[PDB]
Amino acid sequence: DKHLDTALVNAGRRKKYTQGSVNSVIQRASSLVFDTVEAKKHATRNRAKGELFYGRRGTLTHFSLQEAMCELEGGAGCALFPCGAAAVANTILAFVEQGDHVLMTNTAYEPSQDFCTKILAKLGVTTGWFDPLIGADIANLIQPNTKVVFLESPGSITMEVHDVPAIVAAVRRVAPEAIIMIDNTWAAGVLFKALDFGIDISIQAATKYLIGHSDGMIGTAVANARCWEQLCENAYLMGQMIDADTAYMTSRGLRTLGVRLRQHHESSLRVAEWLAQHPQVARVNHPALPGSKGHEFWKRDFSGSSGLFSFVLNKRLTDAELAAYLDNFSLFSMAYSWGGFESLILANQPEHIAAIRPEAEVDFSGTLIRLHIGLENVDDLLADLAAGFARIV
Amino acid sequence: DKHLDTALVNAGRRKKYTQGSVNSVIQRASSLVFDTVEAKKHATRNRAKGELFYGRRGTLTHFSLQEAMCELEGGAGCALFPCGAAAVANTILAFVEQGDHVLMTNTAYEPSQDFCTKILAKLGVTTGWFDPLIGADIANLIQPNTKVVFLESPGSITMEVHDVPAIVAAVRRVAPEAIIMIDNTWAAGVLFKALDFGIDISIQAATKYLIGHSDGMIGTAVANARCWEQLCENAYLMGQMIDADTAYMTSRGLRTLGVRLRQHHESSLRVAEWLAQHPQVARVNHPALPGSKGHEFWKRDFSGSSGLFSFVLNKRLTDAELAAYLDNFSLFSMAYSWGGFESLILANQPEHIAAIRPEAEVDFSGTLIRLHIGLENVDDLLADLAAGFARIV
Amino acid sequence: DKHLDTALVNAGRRKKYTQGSVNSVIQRASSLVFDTVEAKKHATRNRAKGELFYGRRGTLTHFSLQEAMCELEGGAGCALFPCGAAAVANTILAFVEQGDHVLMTNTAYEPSQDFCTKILAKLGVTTGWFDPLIGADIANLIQPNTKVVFLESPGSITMEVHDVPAIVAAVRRVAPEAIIMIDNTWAAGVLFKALDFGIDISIQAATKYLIGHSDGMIGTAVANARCWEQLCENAYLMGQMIDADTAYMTSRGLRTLGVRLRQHHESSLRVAEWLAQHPQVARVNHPALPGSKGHEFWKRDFSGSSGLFSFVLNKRLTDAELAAYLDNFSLFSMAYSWGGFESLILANQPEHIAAIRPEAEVDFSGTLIRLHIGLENVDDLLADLAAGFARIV
Amino acid sequence: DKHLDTALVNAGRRKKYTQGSVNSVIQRASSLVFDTVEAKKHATRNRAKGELFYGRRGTLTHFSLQEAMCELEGGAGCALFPCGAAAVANTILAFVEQGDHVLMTNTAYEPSQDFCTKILAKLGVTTGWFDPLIGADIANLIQPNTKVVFLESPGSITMEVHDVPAIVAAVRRVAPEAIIMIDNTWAAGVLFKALDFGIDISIQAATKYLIGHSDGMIGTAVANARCWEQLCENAYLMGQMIDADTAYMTSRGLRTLGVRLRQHHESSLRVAEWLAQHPQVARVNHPALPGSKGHEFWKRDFSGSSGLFSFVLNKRLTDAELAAYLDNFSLFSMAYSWGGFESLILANQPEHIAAIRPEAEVDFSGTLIRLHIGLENVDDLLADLAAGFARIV
Ligand SMILES: *Cc1c(COP(=O)(O)O)cnc(C)c1O
Ligand SMILES: *Cc1c(COP(=O)(O)O)cnc(C)c1O
Ligand SMILES: *Cc1c(COP(=O)(O)O)cnc(C)c1O
Ligand SMILES: *Cc1c(COP(=O)(O)O)cnc(C)c1O
Repeated sequence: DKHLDTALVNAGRRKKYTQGSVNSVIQRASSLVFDTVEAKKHATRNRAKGELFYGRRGTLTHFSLQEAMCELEGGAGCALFPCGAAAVANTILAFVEQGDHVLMTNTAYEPSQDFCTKILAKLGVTTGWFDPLIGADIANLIQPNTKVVFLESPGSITMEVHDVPAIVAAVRRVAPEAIIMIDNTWAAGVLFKALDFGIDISIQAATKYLIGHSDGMIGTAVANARCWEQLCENAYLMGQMIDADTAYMTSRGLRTLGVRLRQHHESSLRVAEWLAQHPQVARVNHPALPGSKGHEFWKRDFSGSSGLFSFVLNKRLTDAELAAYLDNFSLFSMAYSWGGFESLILANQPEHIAAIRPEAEVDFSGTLIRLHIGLENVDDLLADLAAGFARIV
Repeated sequence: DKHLDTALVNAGRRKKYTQGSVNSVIQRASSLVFDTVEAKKHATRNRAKGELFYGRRGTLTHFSLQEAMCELEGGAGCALFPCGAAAVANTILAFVEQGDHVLMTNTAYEPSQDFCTKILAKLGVTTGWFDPLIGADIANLIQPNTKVVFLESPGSITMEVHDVPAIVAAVRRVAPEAIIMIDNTWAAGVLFKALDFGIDISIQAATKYLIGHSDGMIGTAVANARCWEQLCENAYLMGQMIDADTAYMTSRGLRTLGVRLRQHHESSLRVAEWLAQHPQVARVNHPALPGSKGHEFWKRDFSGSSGLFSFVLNKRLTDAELAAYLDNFSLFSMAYSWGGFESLILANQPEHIAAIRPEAEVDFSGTLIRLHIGLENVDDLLADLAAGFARIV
Repeated sequence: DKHLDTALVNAGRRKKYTQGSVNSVIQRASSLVFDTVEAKKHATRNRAKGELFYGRRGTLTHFSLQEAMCELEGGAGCALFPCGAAAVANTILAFVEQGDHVLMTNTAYEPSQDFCTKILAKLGVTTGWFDPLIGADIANLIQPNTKVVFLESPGSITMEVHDVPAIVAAVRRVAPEAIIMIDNTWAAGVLFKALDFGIDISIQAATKYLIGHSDGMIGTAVANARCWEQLCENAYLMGQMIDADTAYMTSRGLRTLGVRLRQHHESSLRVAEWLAQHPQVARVNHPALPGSKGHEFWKRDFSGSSGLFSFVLNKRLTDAELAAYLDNFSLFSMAYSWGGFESLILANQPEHIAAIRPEAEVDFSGTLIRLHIGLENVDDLLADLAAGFARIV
Repeated sequence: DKHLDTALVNAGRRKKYTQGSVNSVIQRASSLVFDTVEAKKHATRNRAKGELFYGRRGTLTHFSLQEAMCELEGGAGCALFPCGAAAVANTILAFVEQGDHVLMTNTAYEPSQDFCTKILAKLGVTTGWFDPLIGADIANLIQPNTKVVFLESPGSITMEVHDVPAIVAAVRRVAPEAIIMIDNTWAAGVLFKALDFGIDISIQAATKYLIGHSDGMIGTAVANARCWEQLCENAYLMGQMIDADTAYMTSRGLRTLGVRLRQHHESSLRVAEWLAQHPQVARVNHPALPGSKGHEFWKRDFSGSSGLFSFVLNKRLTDAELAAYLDNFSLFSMAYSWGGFESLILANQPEHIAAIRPEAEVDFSGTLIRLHIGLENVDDLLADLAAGFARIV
């Protein structure tokens, strides 16, 4: 959108929430006071509709964020969660019952898989898997009991991009009433407009790019009108909420999301292009890089890139080589999470990736390195990476 | 304990968390940085044991609170949640599988009931009910599939106190492996030492007295050694956590919990004694008041009282009488939640209470008024209540 | 007042600030938005009168605290500062110019003295000193150019209590238009109602008991109608303000100030009475203890005590004894500040105190110990002190 | 510098402050605990050198920000203040005494001027004024008692850029030991490396671009080695500090300062170039625009631009036209401050500016419009300005 940046600056900022400041007020509250019985009745009737009722439903600060998220992702409502993993687990749980079946991409975030295999399984809900590029063939995996189809594009760690139009079309042909979900964290909800593709719910670890500074955790799930009420009421029955201050900080992160993502795109594509020419690199998994799995879909369906990608080295590094490589970076830091201002580096052994690719086998044998490209000078990052290569040459 | 106040002041405050200040540092984080591969391996091995690993597991701020809660309630570990309702729902969920049965007091908090009837039911887990005074007779309700027995003493709104020794003994005679849980919010975890009575897990809406100021929401669940790992790992698979700042504010609330509770006890018992003599009052439900349901158990099993209690008026007030009464209080405010510094008032119609007392019928027909007695001058509160009575005489 | 606890719970909490919650909202702002030119003009006219104008003047959060402090201390306005030392320095500075003279108690807080001797002096403002028990004889020290009379009752460290009625009556006889100020931190502004005694400005380190938890730092100055505009505008010209969050935490602290102070009073008076009987104690300096300097004025003029006081040992400790004593306490900690939930201990040799008693000597030769008595169980604190005495006997 | 973005991401982030997280911990404290007498002595000796001593000196959070600011601005120390106006007032005050003279640019921020004329003057410190383009001719205004030369480049509102090399060389010829200060807020301390030009102290309203989101208020002053101790100790005697949380939020703001400033530069230069072509615009005052006063010094001496500038309309608006223009913008808002993510607009008549140009007249007669260009899509901002022009044509 030629207006995305204006939208990011303004989303959620209504006078009833800001009360004269630029940002929403921070309203910290469990108790919300009813001046009269009539006010209490009105609040009770509208307790899920943005009238102050009880802190577990939200205060003005949450309502402001919810409105911002619905504007930006084009949904009827936005559920809030203590983190991304809580958003995934509780959004799925909100729509499954015993005897149901979940069809999930085998490139899904590992905690999302483990929720399915270790929590859903014991509650009489089964989970099947599909390859991220299955396209229309996903119709062959839809079972009569399949209630949820769970997408994640690009995939975790390995970055494969779905053909969402093909998947959604097939799904709607066989099971039109299915709930289609996507973990849209990589796109920060704004580089891939999931609800415009017929997906029902767009889930985010707002922890990542929305917070944008590695110092807050929160999950969001923006649902279309069809699914909102079931998502909202079942998530609430599980007590799912976020504190008002983190909600404020997520709204605040939105304001710089455009300038941040443009830099992450520029810098990470430059690094990926360099890696793709490098003699010590076997493969580069960057959706914006020509040749990456699902790249043509990224070009067609996304409006940009973020800064997280991965590449495969020429060999499965030993523990000793991993230390010489990873321990001595000057700018990249080893840590989980991503989407912040700093660059991060992590290693995944191929066998370990195989272990979180259910009913599939990986097609590489070198150590996989996942990079988050932050806001540092890109030439300094390249020098850091080159020093890393020299330590394992 | 003659040392409870010293314990409250000091619990959780170790140098590794406070780093020279009186209170723990606030460490806001998703990304936790591993300086070396060996540090990452050590953190991974100990990722549930208080080594910094990932923000979803906690930072130093969470670890400090967890240690404080385990010291005060005598547990092996403490799981953290976005609110009390999340603690209840996810602690139960952590121990049930399809085909299991939950036995819950029919005086349980309404959201706890609704979690059971609207979430568990659809996942192949059934829920039966028991009267809060069932004592040893609870053995007759234990089914072969009963995995969880859920206590709440005193009960929500109506304040009936369990005979926990009798309940636990019966349960251990019939189903020793059962998971016995209690919602110990009213006692703030410290006026009733649940794990000392053979209960497995003590759950709190820390939102209430631990936060103590009506401006933060958080749930806790402190488990014995038998149950800790299952609670911890399954809650984590559901993404359950609290933000670091609210964890800091819960630790901070602990420091004044003793002085606060002593005032709430004194003031509320005085109000209850006055109400018990009042011609417009049919019943007073205060566990510390002679004559209240389960009072003798409160005297035997609790080390004090908090400030929440209820009473029954002589009549079922109409909507109009409810407004004349509730709208014109000067000091009491109408709001949900409790456990703060201010006094609160809410009305519950008898028919409404009947509706949240499954497989039971209430034994009163007047409107029930629930009072939270805060830190105001008690004589001013009495004058406010007297003015209320005059408006409906 | 028989309503002070009700006032503490309710002060500053108007709907325009709370907007539905129990506590005021936290409005973080520099920019405050004017919808129209007319709105901008109105805000400009009322920029010192609680209309949103610019964050340096305050937001809703500051206005709420300002109203609370004016209600509790009975003033026309309350200026806010980054800490207590800033409140003292800038409140004095607001009322002086080259050629003026300040008359200050020689028991004033050491940073207050240093502000006078190291900042004011080179700006052409002289400072004279008086003994805290001077009473009516202060009239003899008033010079033609005396502009400010600065009180601190009880005094720092040595705890001498002024005869404020005698001092004020004498000042008003000679210099009726003098600006009489007090550092009222020990009373937390509520145990001694300074403005009711004819003092013009009551200054506090809200850092201490108002915050109550040893984390936030903030200064306040509550002025009568005669002095408010000059205080407000001149402090504003020095850019003095506090952040919105600390202002929120100060308002929040007020709510438990009554229950906290009653415990600090009860426990510190007990400790003082015990020390007074102890053979290793030469003197106890506690305003509430009979025999302490100015005790009779404390009993007449205050409505209670806080928890800070000092005592003099029966000997001068050697450096080895100071370490053996101080290094090995179990519950008392060595730190500056006070007014929190935990107990603190510091030591000073007589000549250290003499060096901060301008134009005076000290009347003791033993080591002085300053104690802050927190919220721990008092018998535990007594055992800690007894163990310390045994280490130096 | 080709490393400025890497420096912004990493400045101040040492392990002793971050303790495992990406950002520094937030250590809220007044009291800082000494485990032993020897530890207390060590902290005392190093109380201005980054050892924990007392919260008025700072905690780990402040130390981290101080180190970041010294690295980025190339100074020996950084003093912290509650807002920019406090930093200006207290940094000047730290270096003057009765009989001294201050020489200030007549384009200085109005509160800075008012501090000089309304506070300093009655303390025996005189202030003289100079035109911002005076250059080497400032030598003729240096008096025997001139102690401080105060620069502000670009100037407030009218944006004139000094020739700092010429000014500094002239001052050093006549008064080599003068204290040369600059309010470097517009450059955010990084677009103009003041200390590299021989300026002694670089002051900022960190409120503006460092915070970057219009919420926090904070002042900073970075001094060279010659001036640091006097600045530090005299600001400390006035109690000047910032709260730990705002210090954290300032460090956090640094991380996105590069990506934000590049957008503000690009967008504001585009708007300025467009306004310069517009028939309703008489003049554009933007340091980066050719023809603007001192533009050539901006191009030589700065490494970029921020987003604040002004322009002069082709006529003097009537009051009716001012309302029609200002009241009806869709994206630009009327508010004070700047440096955030959103665009702002204010107006001043020529005589308003003349009244804050001491000893000078203004050289324009049209209404002056000050714009802050935020992060919105620039074509949307242009359309908003075009619609405004149509309302007054
Ligand atoms: C990081 C991650 C999550 C987890 O969110 P948390 O806030 O860390 O619980 C979920 N989905 C994806 C794609 C992620 O990368
Ligand atoms: C208030 C309440 C809860 C709910 O906790 P929230 O933090 O409000 O979700 C749970 N149990 C009891 C007994 C309660 O009163
Ligand atoms: C604490 C103290 C101060 C200074 O307050 P800070 O907030 O630490 O700057 C002022 N007066 C008294 C009496 C104090 O004890
Ligand atoms: C904003 C402003 C200041 C004052 O800063 P505050 O934080 O608002 O007190 C100082 N100098 C300049 C140039 C300013 O624009």
